[PDB]
Order: sequence, then structure tokens, then C-alpha cells
Amino acid sequence: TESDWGKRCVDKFDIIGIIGEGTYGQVYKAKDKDTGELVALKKVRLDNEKEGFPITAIREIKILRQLIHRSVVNMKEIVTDKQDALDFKKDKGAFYLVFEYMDHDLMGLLESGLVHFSEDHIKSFMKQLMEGLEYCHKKNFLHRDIKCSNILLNNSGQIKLADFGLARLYNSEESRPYTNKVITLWYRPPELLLGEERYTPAIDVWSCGCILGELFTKKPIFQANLELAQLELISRLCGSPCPAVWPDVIRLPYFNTMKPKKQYRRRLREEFSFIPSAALDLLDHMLTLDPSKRCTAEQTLQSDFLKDVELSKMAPPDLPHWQDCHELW
Amino acid sequence: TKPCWYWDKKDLAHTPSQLEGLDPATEARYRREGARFIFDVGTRLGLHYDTLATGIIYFHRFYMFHSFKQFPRYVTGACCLFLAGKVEETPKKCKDIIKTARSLLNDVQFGQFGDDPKEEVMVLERILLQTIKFDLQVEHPYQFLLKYAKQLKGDKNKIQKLVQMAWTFVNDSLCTTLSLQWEPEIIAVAVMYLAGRLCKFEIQEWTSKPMYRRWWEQFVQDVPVDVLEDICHQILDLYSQGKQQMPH
Amino acid sequence: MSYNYVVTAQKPTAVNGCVTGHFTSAEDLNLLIAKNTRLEIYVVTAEGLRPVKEVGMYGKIAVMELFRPKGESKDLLFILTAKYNACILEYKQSGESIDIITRAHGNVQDRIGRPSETGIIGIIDPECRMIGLRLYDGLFKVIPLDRDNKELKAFNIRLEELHVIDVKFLYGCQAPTICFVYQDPQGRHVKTYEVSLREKEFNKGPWKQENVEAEASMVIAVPEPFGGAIIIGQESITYHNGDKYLAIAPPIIKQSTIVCHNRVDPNGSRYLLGDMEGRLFMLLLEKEEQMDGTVTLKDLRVELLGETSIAECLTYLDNGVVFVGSRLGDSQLVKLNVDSNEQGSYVVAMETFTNLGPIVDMCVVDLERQGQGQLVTCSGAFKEGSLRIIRNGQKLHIRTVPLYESPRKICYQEVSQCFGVLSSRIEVQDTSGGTTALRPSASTQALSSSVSSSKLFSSSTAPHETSFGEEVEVHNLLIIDQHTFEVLHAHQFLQNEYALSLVSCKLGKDPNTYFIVGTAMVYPEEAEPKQGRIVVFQYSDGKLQTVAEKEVKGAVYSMVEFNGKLLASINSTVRLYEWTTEKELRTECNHYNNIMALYLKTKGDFILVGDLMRSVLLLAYKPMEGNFEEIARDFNPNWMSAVEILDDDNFLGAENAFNLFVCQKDSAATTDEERQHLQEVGLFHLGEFVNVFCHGSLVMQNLGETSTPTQGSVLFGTVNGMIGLVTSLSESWYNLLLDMQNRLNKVIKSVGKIEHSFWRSFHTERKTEPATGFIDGDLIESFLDISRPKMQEVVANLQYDDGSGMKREATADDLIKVVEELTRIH
Ligand SMILES: COc1ccc(C)cc1N1C[C@@H](C(=O)Nc2nc3ccccc3[nH]2)CC1=O
Repeated sequence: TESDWGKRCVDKFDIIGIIGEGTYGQVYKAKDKDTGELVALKKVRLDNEKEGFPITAIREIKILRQLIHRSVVNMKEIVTDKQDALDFKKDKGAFYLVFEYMDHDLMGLLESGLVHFSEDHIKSFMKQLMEGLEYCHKKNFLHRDIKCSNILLNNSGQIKLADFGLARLYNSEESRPYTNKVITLWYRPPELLLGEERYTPAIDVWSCGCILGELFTKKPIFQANLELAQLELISRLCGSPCPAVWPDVIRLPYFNTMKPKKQYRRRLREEFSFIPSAALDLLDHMLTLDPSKRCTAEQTLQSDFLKDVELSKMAPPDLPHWQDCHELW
Repeated sequence: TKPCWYWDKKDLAHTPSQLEGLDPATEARYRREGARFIFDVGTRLGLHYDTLATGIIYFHRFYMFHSFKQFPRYVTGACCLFLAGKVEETPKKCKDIIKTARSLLNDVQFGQFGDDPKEEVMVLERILLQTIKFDLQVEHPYQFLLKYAKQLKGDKNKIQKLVQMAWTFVNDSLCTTLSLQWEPEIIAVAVMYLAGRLCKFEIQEWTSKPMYRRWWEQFVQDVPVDVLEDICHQILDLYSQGKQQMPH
Repeated sequence: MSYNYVVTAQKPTAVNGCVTGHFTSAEDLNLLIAKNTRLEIYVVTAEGLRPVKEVGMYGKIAVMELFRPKGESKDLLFILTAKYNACILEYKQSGESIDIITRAHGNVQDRIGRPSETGIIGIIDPECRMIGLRLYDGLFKVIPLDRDNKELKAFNIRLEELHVIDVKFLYGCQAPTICFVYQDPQGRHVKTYEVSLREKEFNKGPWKQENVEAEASMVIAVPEPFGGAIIIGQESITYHNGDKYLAIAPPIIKQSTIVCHNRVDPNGSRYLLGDMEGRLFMLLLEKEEQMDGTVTLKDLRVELLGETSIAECLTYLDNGVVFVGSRLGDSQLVKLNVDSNEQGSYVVAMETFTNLGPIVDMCVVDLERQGQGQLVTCSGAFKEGSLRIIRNGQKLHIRTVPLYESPRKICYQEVSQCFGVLSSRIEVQDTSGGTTALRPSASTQALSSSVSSSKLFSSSTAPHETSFGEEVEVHNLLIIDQHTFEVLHAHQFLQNEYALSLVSCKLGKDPNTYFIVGTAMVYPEEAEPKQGRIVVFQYSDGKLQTVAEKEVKGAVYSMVEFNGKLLASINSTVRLYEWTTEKELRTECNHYNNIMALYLKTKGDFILVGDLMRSVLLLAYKPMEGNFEEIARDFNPNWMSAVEILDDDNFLGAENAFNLFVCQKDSAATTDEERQHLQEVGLFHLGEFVNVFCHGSLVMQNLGETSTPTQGSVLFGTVNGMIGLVTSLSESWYNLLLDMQNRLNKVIKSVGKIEHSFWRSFHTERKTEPATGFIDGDLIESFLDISRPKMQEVVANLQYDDGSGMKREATADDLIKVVEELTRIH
């Protein structure tokens, strides 16, 4: 049946090439021989034999067979290398995680400068992303790695969230000890910079707000290489962490340790004056220092900016594929 | 989409082990020892109750597709617990699971691990994953026992006595094939039903509908008493066979 | 890691901007011509221009304006680089010693902002109270010109109008006032604001908004006699000032888009206007004086003067001499006469300044049978299209071959003693239903000619409607003699067929040498071409014969000869064709994991592919199997403009951000993943847009082979005419030259006080990185031009390495000899 994963062989896919590198193995693009559907294969190398099958992959197999949403990538099946006949101990073959192939990735399109977003395009983009995050957040799952690279976009304008390798369940009642350093520095929330270690689902919201700004500027909002320097960049725009705006900031491990140069005032509305007001309100709320005052995903979907957006009109972004090779004369 | 993990009692006479000449009593014994091995090892390591149960469910499912004569049970159990830890985010190093197993198993029993215990366990992970069809998410009677108990309103001491007795019945049902016959929601109701009979409590009064004598139908739809009685009979059989008695 | 060396063989020739003022002295009139990264200062004489000084800047010159604040004797120069380095410069001369003073400097980049579509704009107040900068959508930046602002500190005023087309400071206003054209969903408008340095905000402007032409492009600040502004569009020119409104819409300007404007008479009575087809117009302001004593603007008139080279910038200079600053063609000095000549023209050319124009493609060929290659470049566009033959002579000798149509690709066929050139000319839909060319050109003046009769796409049934006046490109293959450079034959391709690729080679067991062209069927409706041809031609006895055609399902962007087989890239696919004994192309194998296979290069059985995005991929042909294999791909996202193979392990690329990088095969083998990953080991900000990489050297070998420390030779051509050369170094030689750069940067004074390390840092809007693996040869070669005290200062405590001498001291004379050997590579 369709449900007996791990047995079908990777022979069933014609490998087209390597579309990227992944934590547990290299990622390949393949065409299904039977249906002709283009897929993506994630190679899981269990030959390491240090701790067996990588937990990062286990999380992606556990979570993505539960989550069904348009804005969440679908794992179609799991296939294997030709296994050694009747000798599992000799068998060192790897497993492949099949996913629906996506034409482009956000960071790729932005880095190549080949994409331009209108307000309506940003509306359609953010609505899908936040709706997917709401589905995941309602199922009490935390992504913990929201980056531009992990947002896959089809040419139709559909958005899907993808790398669930650092994803874990959130318990509101029982505060659970979590890994402190979980998102890439450019999209990391302030609590994790100050070392909360017991983060809320609001870590993912802060990231999506950083993306919201990036879609308007075409450049990441806070790009730094050191955790303190990131806090400084955030502090300049969002304001310095202080007890008045974040009453519990004093309980954070590094609040006394990590300090901005000054107690900067919030300037978000001023520095993003070119952003539309409906969006600017969303950004101010998504980039709130206090995780308890930071907006939820649902609250973003019930915003003036995203609520009356209709996803029937996908509004696909501007991806010129001709006369882009030629230079404007 | 998703696999079916439930068989009929009658289907258990045609497990791979039965067909290799193992008699029903022996496979049941092997299943209890393996499950209890998983439980004892994980408790020593400080593992969450869900992690222990997940390993036991992996274990029970495994030997619905393979024979006990070809796969030594304690190696299988250790592998299940090792994987369960990664699935449930309570991970342990394979070497540590092996160490704890050495303490609890005698020398003959540890012989199953062969000359290299860690390797025999790590090598099995491939077969375990393919066998469980990569359906790693498992639900256990515990969550439903608490979700349903929270909706009961009444004497705090009487309800808490119901919960703990039922909780013990859940821990005892992991040694059986009930996990392979009935969804966890039914098991949670069955153990509430059993404890209620034993404590002479009438749970209906604590539910929102006090004249609904089939109190469970508000938690689990379409469950006949036939089922709940079959489960109760199976749980109490473990107590009558052993020397242990009902907790009360 | 990898070590490479990059030098300029020819400096940028295209004119990016030109201003006139009194920069060297209050009495002299100067013309400051700006080329990319280069500033040229002249003095206007009666015969022409007198050069006085040229400087380089560590930045692309984006804004250049001359201003004279109260208290200064002479004009000061403001320059802003494309990386947002700002400075105010002063000319100072002490007898024979000429130097450039950095009076103020700083970097004005904002942490958060959206770069504007119409680019950086810089304007200065008529009272020189402030510098206005339009860098980001929705923001106006003010640098106030107070004596104390030596760091050029500035503030931003919120601008409601997000999409601004053009802005100027107006004349005759009570406060500093800006006039700008902006676009919102309702069309284009002209609006005014007043700028308050005291309040650091905008106040209501002197006159109300007016709706203007949809394609309103340029704003002219009319001088005090008239006041107000003139708005130039595609069809109309309008004057605005409070209640006064004029509009002239003469049919002559609708024909071609106007790109530049300049003031002739300081009173504002006359302006110069120029359009893309080269026509130069005079815009006349007809005055009317009222008995009140006030002069009003009565009417506007436009008069055609003649033809110049397509001009990016115009400057009136003095008398009738006008400087035509051309980026697409040769710049010029032309004289405006009061009386027309017998052809009706008032414009007569005086001098012609060489501009290698956009170098679309180039080839290195030893035409004169010497020891050196001559570089034949596809240069210029439209009526300025030319072929340029460049040979090393101390100056470069350049021969110009006018085509009057756009050249696209060039290849050399020695068997035929001729060159094959792809060209496109502009025709316009005319009343016949066909099209008519605006002027004769190479493809129409060929000795013999032919037109494709292919029936491949003839089935059509796809409608493409035509409106009178719309432009079309007509593509041709030109056969050009290598000695006379006479067009021997022109082959015109199908209607709507673009010629994108060209090769000259023999295939298989076929002894004939062919011209092979790859094309794309280009329809305005299509996002990406879905039809195309590979055409095999034979040039024989003065006639081009069509040998074979292969239909493809896309655009043949690139082709290259591969061991007797034809390697072609069709959209995403990279394909290898065999040439059968039946003289037809047969597909052997394909590779599909590409976004767009724009660029191809080969070496042995290895293929380097460069996509529109995802940088470069190393493919290999496995002859035992008859297929392609992915050896190693660069996973960093970059938009490619050109690629080249340096050696079997190093690969060179050019970004659309004016950056160069080198990727090396990891050459380790522990994991397969490591081999598959190409590590970018070189990063360099060139500052030019590289279209064509080409192995070869213009230097003539004295006898046999003489080699400096540099090994290998790659020439490259750019959009601004700059020609550069990339070569490799040993680890020992890199370290020596790198350590010396750091010493030279401490000694050499930069114009604008721009840090050299900053200038060469890799730069995309999203990422900025320090340069690596590249020696700025133009910095190294400047050691020979610094004074003796500075030379000895540089060599202090300098040690050699990785040689037979171990750690060797260096003297000023030792390094002078080393650099002079490096100057011989070009
Ligand atoms: C021909 O394209 C490539 C060639 C070479 C490289 C290096 C990249 C690309 N690609 C493939 C696209 C992608 O990332 N596709 C994807 N990645 C997935 C991960 C998980 C699930 C589905 C996925 N689909 C974006 C992109 O530029």
C-alpha cells in the first residue's frame, strides 16, 4: 500500500542532480519514473554508526507525516538504496526522504536579485507563511529555524515551509529546557540572544517579521556575525532591552552580561517610513522585544494587512526569465 | 496514507513466531519479558513514561512481522528503546543503554547481544525503521486518561484514586498485545471502567451528563461494553496468573 | 586556497558623466569628464580641450557636481560613489605640482532602506546651502553644506511619494525648493516641497501638483530670468511655474526617446536635447516682456540641429563646441553653426574620442602572423556598432570598423580568412505591413546576401499583432574579411528569431569547417523562449550555404566545440550532439539540473556551466558511458555574467554586481560531499561588468617564451570599454604582493579618503565580504609612480618567503624591478 515506507527502492527515480547540501546528507532533484512527477530526495546517511539515524531527520519524518497544510512541504515517501540481500549487518545503505519539488527558494531568488515584490505580492506571500505557521503553532510544534533559505516558492506563487530539522513540541503548562541557540543569527529572536533557553512559540514570529522587512528592503534587516552585535543592531531599531518594555528581561541569563552601547529608543516606524502603514503596524508587533507582547500568528492573519487578502489570487512574484540576460540599454 | 496497526486477537495465532513452532504461552512470555526489559532499563536511565511506552509499542509491533527465534528479544527491546528516545526527544547514547542492560540481564541473557552488544543493537535500527514503516508518532493511553479525568468533577480524592489505579493498569497493559488490538483511547476508557468497578465508583455522576449511564460514550464514540470487558478480562488475567493482586 | 592577479589593460572609456565649471581656477573653464572610477579634468581652449589632470577613485562615480559656496574663490567638486562614499574635493596647484584635496568625506549609507529604481540622484542648491540625495524609496537625505560638516553628516526627511522619477533644486525661490516627477497608481505628477534645515522636514511647496505625461522622464531647473521647471517626456515638453503652464508636442521628438539635456545660455533661453537615435535638438524659450518690466515665458520651440553619437551626457562648453559624452559610441567634440550646411545640418564633427563601447563579445586572433594576438571586439550598439581591432604598440593601437548595427557575437574561421559576426538591426513597423530600417548598415550593405527559408516553425497558428511604429530586431550572420574587414556576406535569420550563439569548427569525421549558430524564437508574449534552432552554415566561394538545421525546444544561449562534438545549452538543458556521416546533428546525452544554462566553457572532457542563478557547475563527459556526470557545483547563489576555466581545478566567474570570484574543486576525497562542493576561494570587487572572458594575450613574445612570475592569461571585456587581464600566482608571490599592498595602502593617499580594502570588498546588497585570493595589480603597478621617500617607506621591514632565499630583505630598487616585470604582462 501507499503507507509501507522504507521498502520502495530509489531506482524508481531518475536522479537529475544535486540541488543542495543538507545536514544529514546531500539533497538531490529526481523525476519519478512511473508518474513523471519531479521530487526532491534527502539522503539520510546512517552509516555514521555514532548515534544511528540522525535525529534531525527523525524530527522531519515524525512531524511532516502529521502536518498537512498548503504552506507545509509534504513528504511523499521514504525510499532506500538497493539493500544487501539477506545481510542487514553488512548493509550500510542510505535512506531517501521524498518531497514535492519546489521551483525556487526565497534566498536564492533574493540573492540573485532576480525577484521584485509588490505590496500585493508580499501580502500573498506572508499570508501563506503565517497561515502555515498558525497550523503548526496550533498543533503545538515550533519550527526554530525560520530563514529565507527554508521558504520554498513555486512559480505559481505558492509558499511552503520546509526545514523541520530543529522542530520540537511546545508545552505551555510544563516549561521544558530547550537548546538555547536555535535560529540563524540574522533571524534570531532577542530572547535567545539573551539566553532564555525556555523559548515561546514567538521565536518563529520574530523571524517572519525579519522576513517581512526583508521583502520590502530586499536586504536582511539585522545581519551580524556576533550575538552581541546582533543585539546592538536589533536594539537600535527595536529599542534597547529594558525592564519597562520587557518586564522579565532581568530574569534572562545574559541581560546584565550582554548590553547595548546605549539604551536606544525604538525607531522602527521612522526607519521603515517607506513601508505601508498596514504592514508597518504588523512589523512593529512582529518585532516586539518582549515575547509575551509579541503578536501571535493568528493575530497576524487577523490584521488589516493580511486578513482581507484572498489566496485565490496567488499574485506570483516578478521572476523575469528573459531579457534578464541582456542589459538595459 | 497511514498504516493500520491493529489486528484481531484471532490473528495473533498466526504471528511469525507461532508459525515457527513457538506456542502461544511462550510468545506471550517472551512479549512480557521484552516489554518489562524495556521498562526496567528505561526507568533506570530516568526516561519519561511516554518514551518507555513508545519503545514497547515498537517492540510489540516488530514481532508481529518477525519471529522471536531469529531476532533475540532483548536486543530488539534495547533497539526499540534507543529509537524511542530519539523519537520522543529523551535521547540516550547506545552505550549507556547497553550498560544498564548488562546490570539487569544475567550472563546467559546478555549472550543475545553477542560479542559486540552496541553493534548488534545499532545494526537493527535499519530493520526496526523499515518494519514500523517509518510511522514513528505514537499515542498512548496516558494522555487520554488525563484528558478524560480532567472532565470529571467530584471528590478530588475519589477521582485521584481512580486515576492512579487506572494508570497502573495502563503500565500493566504494556506487557500485553492490547496495544496491538485497540486504539489507546479505548484503553484509557477501559482502565477507567475497570478501576471504577473495583472501587465501586459510579463515574457517570462526575460526567457532564449524569444520567448517561454509558459515561464513556462522551469520550470515545462507538465503543461497546463487549470491548471494555474484553480488555478488563485481559488485564486482570495478568494479575491472576502472577502472584500480584489488584492495586486497590 | 587560490592566488590570482588582476590588472587593467585598457581603462574605462565610456563617459558616465560630464560637467563644466571653474574647478581649477576661477578664470579657467574646465570640463570634468567622468568614466567609471576615473575622473578627467580639462581646460577649455579655443582649439579644443587641454588635459591638466586625471585621478582614479576607489569607487564607481555615481554623482559628480560642481558648486561654489560663498567665501570660496573657485568651484568645489562633490562626488558620491555607488557604494555611498561621499566627498568634497579641491584642486590645488603649486607650480608644477598638481594634487587633489579631500575637504570633507564620509559614507552616507543607511542601515535600512530600499534602493530606488531610477538610481542614485544628487543635486545641489543654487545657493549651495545643501546637497540633496535620493538614495532610497520614500526618503530624501540632506547633507547641509556648513563649514563644520567635514564628515558630511546628514539626516533623512520622510517622503510620502515612494516612486520618484527625477528631482532638481529650483531657481528663484524664497527657500530651498525641490521640484520632482513621481509615479503612483494614478499616473505621473510634478510636485514641489520646501526644505527646512532648521526644522529638518519638508514644508508646503511654492506651486501645486500637476498631472504630467505618463512617461515624463527629466526635470530641468530653469534659471532666474524665467524660473520654474521644464518636464521632458516621450511626446511632450512642458513648462511649469505656479500659474503658468505651457506644452509643446512636436511630432519630431515622438520618434526617439530623449536621454540628455544641458543648458546653453545661462539665462535659460536655450537648452540642448538629445535622443537615442543620435539627433541633437535645440529647445528655445521665447521671452515676452510686459510693460510691468517682468519677463514671462511666451512659448517653447524645438529645432533639430543634426546628428551626434548616442549621448549619455551633454555639455555646452564655449562657442559652438559641445562635448558629446557617449557610453554606447565614440565621444565627440562637435560645432554648432548658425548656418546649415548643404545637407541641412548645423552640426559638424571636430574630434573623435575612442570609446570601446559595450564589449558584447571578443576573440583573440593573430591576424598579422606575429607572436601576439590581436583583440577583435564586438563594440558599441545601434548606429555606433563597430568592430575594433586592438594590437599592442607605449600605447594600444585600435582600428575601428563601423557596422551601424548592434554586434552580438564574434568568432574566427581561419580556413576562410574571415570573421563570423552576429548582428541585430532595428527596423520599425511601417505602412506596408512589413518593416523599414532607420538607416543602412552592415547587414544591408553586404556584397552577397541570403535569407533563411526554414519551414521549421512555419506551421505557426500563433497570432502576433503588429502596430505601426513598433520596433523589431532583425538578426544576421555577417561574414567579414580578416584583412579588408569588408562585409562579404550577410545572412538574415527568420522573423522574430534571435541569434544568441556562434561557433566555427569541424565536427566528427567531416573535413568541412562550418559556421554554427544557435537561435531562439522570441515573441513578446513569452516569458522564456520555447522554440529555437541550431543552424550549420558553410561559407564557400563567397556564398553561405545552409548545411543542416536542428530544431530545439528553447533558446540556444551558448555553444562550444567539444572534441568533435557540439556542446549546446538549451534553456535548462545542457546537451552534447554528434555530427553524423549524413551531415545531421544527433543527440548523445543531456544534463537538466540547471536554472538557465547561459554560459559554457570546456577543457578536455570537463565542462563548466554558469546559470542565471546558483553560480557555476563542473560537469564531466564520461566517454566509457556516453553521458554527463556532475563533478562539483557551487552552491552559493550568484547571478552570472561570464565564466572562464583557469586550470583543471580553478574556475573564474563574474557577477552582475560588478564582482569577480574563483571556485576551486575541494581536491580532497574523504567524503563525496566535499568533492561535490566547490569552495569559493577568491572574492574580488572589480567595479566593471564583464561580458566575455577569453584566453590570450596582446603581448608579443620577444622570441620563444618569456614568463614573469604570473602564469596564464585571461582577457576580459566590460560594458564600459574596460579591458582587464587575470593571471595566477604562486603562494610565495601572492604573499609578497599582498603584504606589499597592505604597505602601499598605508602610504598612498586616496582621493576622497576611500579605504582601498573597502573598495575591493565583495559587494551585493545582501552580502559584503573582504577581498580574498586576488592582487589588485593596478595598486601594485602604482608603486612605480610614488615618490622615492614613499618607496623606501613601503619596503621597510619587508621579507620574502617560500624561496631559495628563505626570508629575504627588500630594497626600493628590488621592488621597482619586480613591478616592472609585472607591467610587461600587458
Ligand atoms: C535546477 O535547480 C537547482 C539547481 C542547482 C541548485 C544548487 C539548486 C537548484 N534549485 C532547486 C530548487 C530547490 O531548492 N528545490 C527544492 N529543495 C527542496 C528541499 C526539500 C523539499 C523540496 C525541495 N525542492 C531551488 C533552486 O535554485
